[PDB]
Amino acid sequence: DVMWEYKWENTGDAELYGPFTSAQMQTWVSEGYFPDGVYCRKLDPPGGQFYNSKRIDFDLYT
Repeated sequence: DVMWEYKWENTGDAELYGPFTSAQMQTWVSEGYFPDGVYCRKLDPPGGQFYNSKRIDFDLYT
């Protein structure tokens, strides 16, 4: 149950969302909701060093 998140912008104030299953992330990303990519990140464990959805691997978690 790898949970993730996505931030439209790359600021320290930008609103953060995407607290859905890694699967739900692939949908939005694959669907086209993020044509320019988003600041994808994992909820737990929380850390840092964001990564563009277009630079993350959605075939090594679920």
